[PDB]
Amino acid sequence: FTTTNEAFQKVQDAVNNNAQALSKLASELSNTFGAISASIGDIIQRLD
Amino acid sequence: SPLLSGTPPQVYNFKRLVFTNCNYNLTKLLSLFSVNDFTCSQISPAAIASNCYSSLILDYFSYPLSMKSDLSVSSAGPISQFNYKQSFSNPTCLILA
Amino acid sequence: TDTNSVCPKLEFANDTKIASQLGNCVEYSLYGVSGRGVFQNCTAVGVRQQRFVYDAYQNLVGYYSDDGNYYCLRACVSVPVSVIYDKETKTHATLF
Amino acid sequence: IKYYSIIPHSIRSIQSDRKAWAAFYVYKLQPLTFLLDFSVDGYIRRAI
Amino acid sequence: YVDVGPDSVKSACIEVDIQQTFFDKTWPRPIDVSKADGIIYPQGRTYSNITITYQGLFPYQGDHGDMYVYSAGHATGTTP
Repeated sequence: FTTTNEAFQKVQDAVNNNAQALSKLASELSNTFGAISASIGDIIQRLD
Repeated sequence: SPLLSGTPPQVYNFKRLVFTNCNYNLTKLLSLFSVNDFTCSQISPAAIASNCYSSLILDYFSYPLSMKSDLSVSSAGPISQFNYKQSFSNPTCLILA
Repeated sequence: TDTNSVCPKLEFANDTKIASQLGNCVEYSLYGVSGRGVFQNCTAVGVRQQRFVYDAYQNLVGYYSDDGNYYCLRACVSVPVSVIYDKETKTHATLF
Repeated sequence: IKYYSIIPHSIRSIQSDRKAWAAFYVYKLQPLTFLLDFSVDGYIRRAI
Repeated sequence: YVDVGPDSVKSACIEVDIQQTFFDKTWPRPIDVSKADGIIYPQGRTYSNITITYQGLFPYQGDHGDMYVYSAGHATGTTP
């Protein structure tokens, strides 16, 4: 088991793909879709 | 203190007070005067009392209650047209006291 | 866009302070930063002069209080809920 | 502010005793995207 | 209007001599991004143990810049 071994890299790649799917959801909540603030509560207090 | 001292200028000659980094208590200023009319655009009048902004601009002038309708962005009256204009893009709260 | 220098004057009697509220989900309004989070004590991290400490994702993770103790900040965590149901017996169970 | 100038300073030292003065370098600031590395102390040790 | 105190009593003022060639000495000091020369810290917030891309006013990498030197005035033993 080493970086050189192709099979070991494939096992790591499968773990990375699962991690990437989870990471996307967490990142999108931080992202703001055309709004003053990502937080729903922060927009409510500052807007009518 | 400048707002509470001396004679306020006319609407065309309105003085400008700009606050960038200070804690503000709008209610305390409102309590000293009596507010006959409170109107706000692009934000709630209640919301303006407790929210944070990069900068706050306050303009103080003597304006009579009788011509309040003339001083509006929607109004085409001369006082809004020539004497004073408030930028539409940034949220603006107008208070008559 | 990112900085709000002017903020409403607010007064803390004593109990409404970060100290003695550690480990409790609480609404925080420190120097114009408003959020709901759990406060903890962690070793001082980041520049002390800048009280707000942010992660790479721009989420507040640490704060420097007037008392001078650095405080770890985390969002309050929800309890996941799932239901086990059998149609034939009309019986239900809850896995938290 | 559209313009700036450097005001020359001369030290009226005795001819026998004089001190060399370090030169100061002025660099213009341009909007740029910089990769910044932050240490545990939080100071930016290196940038790209 | 703030007051800086009294203006100089003497209308006459000291003579100066302009010699750019004397100040024309080359000592190049290019900005190095590796040592983070001339980097303004984000005034909005502090970041710890993270690497991020930040947009801000920054000097060009490898910029020699403009060099200005200050020198002692001409003197004759007791009087400059």
